[PDB]
Amino acid sequence: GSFVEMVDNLRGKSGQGYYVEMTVGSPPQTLNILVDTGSSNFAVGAAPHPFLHRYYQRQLSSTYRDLRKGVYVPYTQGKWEGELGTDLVSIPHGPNVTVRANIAAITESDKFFINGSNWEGILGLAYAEIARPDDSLEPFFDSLVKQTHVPNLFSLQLCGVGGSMIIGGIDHSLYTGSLWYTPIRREWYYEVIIVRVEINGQDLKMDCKEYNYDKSIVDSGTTNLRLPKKVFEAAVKSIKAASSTEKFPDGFWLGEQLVCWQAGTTPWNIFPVISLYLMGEVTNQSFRITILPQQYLRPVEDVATSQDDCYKFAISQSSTGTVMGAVIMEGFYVVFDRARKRIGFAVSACHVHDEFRTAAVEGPFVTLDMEDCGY
Ligand SMILES: NC1=N[C@](c2ccnc(C(F)(F)F)c2)(c2ccc(F)c(-c3cncnc3)c2)c2cccc(F)c21
Ligand code: NA
Repeated sequence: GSFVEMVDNLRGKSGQGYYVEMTVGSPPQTLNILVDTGSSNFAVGAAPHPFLHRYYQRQLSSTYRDLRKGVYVPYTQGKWEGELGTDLVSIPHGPNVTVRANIAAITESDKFFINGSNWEGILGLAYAEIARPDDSLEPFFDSLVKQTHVPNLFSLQLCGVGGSMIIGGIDHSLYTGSLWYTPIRREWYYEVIIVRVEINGQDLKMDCKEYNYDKSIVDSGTTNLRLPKKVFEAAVKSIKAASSTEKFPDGFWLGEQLVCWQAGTTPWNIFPVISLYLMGEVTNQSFRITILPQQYLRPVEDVATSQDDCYKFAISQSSTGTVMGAVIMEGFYVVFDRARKRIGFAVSACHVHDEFRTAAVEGPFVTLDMEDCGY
């Protein structure tokens, strides 16, 4: 159960998240579970569904304990409902431990499971404040920490699929260069502060609070980089200007349609780099993470369109603040240092580059003219 044995423990389908193998109950029932830093519930399919390969059968587990409490989770894009209980949980390619944890057994859902995603539940890695029904339902990671000697930290290396989730430590073979830390502003979602945004080195010149309206989070459970309306509109204007040698339909910029090029001819050079400057651990100091088009133009695999390489624009508008989703995390080694209330970023071993540009994590940067960038 060493970090080496944890490397390459994630798999996934593009736009459908990354999952880890887990076991639930006694005797153990193997399930694939999506790793979600944007939620705090451990919620698993517990009844048949057209999109489920398998599901949690509580009647077969002697260690199952019913909490006699229902949970109903309607959210913007769908819903899930279930029953709360506790059971024995393990991660075969994770720490060499078995813990007793809360489990929300999903008995009914709407647009939650995805056809052929290969996962049957979600592991919410964020804090109790956002747990459903309320903050009294201890999240999985909290239980893992309380019950074992596992250090209060985990890291994600998402590769654009596969990757690694390292529990209880930092694996140096997963990144190059330096780890730069940004503070966790509040322990609910993994909330952070963006202090500056540049598109091909050009500052968006907005008050930095706009970038964090009403919060900015790091979410492995969201595919896109999602931006507040004002920021999204300025970003699109700037990307369109940089890429103006080619004109795309409005639907492409809305994520409503694909852009396709003859296989291997994607004009990466016409698309700009996006730099997100994150608040440093010291006053008015920041570092930047740079995103290439290979990260924000998400390939859509489809045998029918395979004479071409087709992409969806993976930057979208949000009315609930910035979401640094999978397209941002890909090619960075992201350290969720809960013990030190900070999130670390470093260039990943599976980072993005072509022969002209490389994703980067760079600093420090100084801004003497700064106000508080948070809401
Ligand atoms: N971050 C999130 N996890 C949720 C979510 C919403 C409500 N409850 C949960 C639960 F069950 F984990 F608590 C998760 C989720 C649910 C189902 C999914 F298929 C996916 C997903 C992830 N990656 C790629 N494609 C789809 C995400 C979800 C839905 C909407 C916005 C979000 F930011 C999230
Ligand atoms: Na991708």
